Amino acid sequence: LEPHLKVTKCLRLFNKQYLLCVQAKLSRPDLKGVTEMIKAKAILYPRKIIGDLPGIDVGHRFFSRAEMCAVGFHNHWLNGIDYMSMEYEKEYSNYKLPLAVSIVMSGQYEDDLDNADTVTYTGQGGHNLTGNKRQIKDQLLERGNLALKHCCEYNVPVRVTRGHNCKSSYTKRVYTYDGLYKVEKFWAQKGVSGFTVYKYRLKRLEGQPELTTDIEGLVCEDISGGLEFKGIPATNRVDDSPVSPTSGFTYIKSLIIEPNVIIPKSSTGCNCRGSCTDSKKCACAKLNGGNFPYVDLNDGRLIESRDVVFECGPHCGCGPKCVNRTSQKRLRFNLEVFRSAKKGWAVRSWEYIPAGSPVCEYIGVVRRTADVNEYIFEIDCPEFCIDAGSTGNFARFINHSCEPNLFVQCVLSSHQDIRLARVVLFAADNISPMQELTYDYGYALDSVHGPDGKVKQLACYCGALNCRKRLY
Amino acid sequence: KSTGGKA
DNA sequence: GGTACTCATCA
DNA sequence: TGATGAGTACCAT
Ligand SMILES: Nc1ncnc2c1ncn2[C@@H]1O[C@H](CSCC[C@H](N)C(=O)O)[C@@H](O)[C@H]1O
Ligand SMILES: [Zn+2]
Ligand SMILES: [Zn+2]
Ligand SMILES: [Zn+2]
Ligand SMILES: [Zn+2]
Repeated sequence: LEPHLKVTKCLRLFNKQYLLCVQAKLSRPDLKGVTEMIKAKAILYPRKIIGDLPGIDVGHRFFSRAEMCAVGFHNHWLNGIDYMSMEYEKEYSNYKLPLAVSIVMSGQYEDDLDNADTVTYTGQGGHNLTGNKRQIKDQLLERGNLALKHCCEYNVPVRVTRGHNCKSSYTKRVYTYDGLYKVEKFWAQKGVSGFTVYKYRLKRLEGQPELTTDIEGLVCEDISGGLEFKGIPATNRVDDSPVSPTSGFTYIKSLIIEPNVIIPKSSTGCNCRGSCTDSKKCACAKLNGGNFPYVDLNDGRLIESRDVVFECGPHCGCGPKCVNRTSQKRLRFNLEVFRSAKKGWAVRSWEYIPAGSPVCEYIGVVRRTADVNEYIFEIDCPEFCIDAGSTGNFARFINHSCEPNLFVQCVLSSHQDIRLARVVLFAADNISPMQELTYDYGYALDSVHGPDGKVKQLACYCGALNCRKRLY
Repeated sequence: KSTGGKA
């Protein structure tokens, strides 16, 4: 309903289409995804907008030019300048069209000069897309150049987005929306290559969050035993009085099954060699409905949520590299546990997490529900639960949010008993560094009773704009 | 932390 | 109807 | 590091 959630949803839909196109092995699956969105009339803002788009805050990180197209934020996958054409003339009759609404600075034009609050942005045209990427003929005062000129003449602000190189395992580039700028002035001159360029001097508008530039409180060098492939440091910056989250808790990477919990019969598995690629041969694919739920991208990404995912298991002929073993693989990301202000322990990531990437299985002691605090995950896809009260992996440190960036996916691999499914946290969204990882616990309101009939309640502090204010 | 699920 | 244009993306 | 890539924007050899 609320604009941020509408944006979130639109971006999830685009991610789904993208990964489907990657799986279908199409060229430029990023662009194909957008084409799918256009076909489905699923572009969130299908008409041009001057100023801010609801739900896209200053600082918003886009993970591709295509994502910007999918939301309607910037409608060309290539062009630096997006503008209202003469089609908008009647709607904006007090302005002269064309009018620019959004530009992208990606450091591709040799005459661009970036000074943060102040920018000198080269017009479009006469630019080599490839090779040396230099100017190769004169520019003209038309199209985007004319559009920016009209912006200057009418005091119409332009959204400005910067490309940034990333040294990340999976994300090469990111685009940050940096707020509105005015076109202060513009002129023509010879560029550094000797051809005419138009130059647009832009000044960031007041009233916006400051442009941002880009070991402390350490309590534990690694909450895992050295067990996780990547260490998980813990910090308390909130309290002197710095006990570590591991106290009273022992880290395990594997489920422990209680005596009174029954171990289901093992699944038969598939007969593929090496890796499972063909949905015809592979029985595990057949279990998934005739298709692989994971795509082989960035070490494996879930295409979309399901009632249950059927992974290759102990008896499958495939080795550990199989893409249908995606959630079984080692921790892919550098994470941190940190003391929050009033949720206690929290987890965040130090690197980018692509949507569909596994974050972790919820590991603990599998107990019968009848035989049983805060760290119990009921398995429902309820007879059984995972008790991470005293022992488990890092999953138990992940907080609830009413607007989560993770989701829970039931996975079967070693057996076919949905009662005892593996519980795996996957990224629902593309996640940026230092963003807290959260999922929706989904306790129904007024769930726990004392009971004198008295409703025992817990206040929620996810800070989300649509918080419903209660865990239960 | 129970609920989930997306056929 | 036709097509020049285009601050990506990836092997 | 080349070769595509696709949706328009405006023209209408
Ligand atoms: N959104 C939220 N607001 C307030 N407390 C929260 C919360 N999400 C989780 N918690 C707290 O964390 C517990 C879930 S276990 C999550 C880890 C916890 N922060 C810890 O320190 O170990 C809940 O019982 C609740 O007390
Ligand atoms: Zn396999
Ligand atoms: Zn197989
Ligand atoms: Zn298998
Ligand atoms: Zn909340």
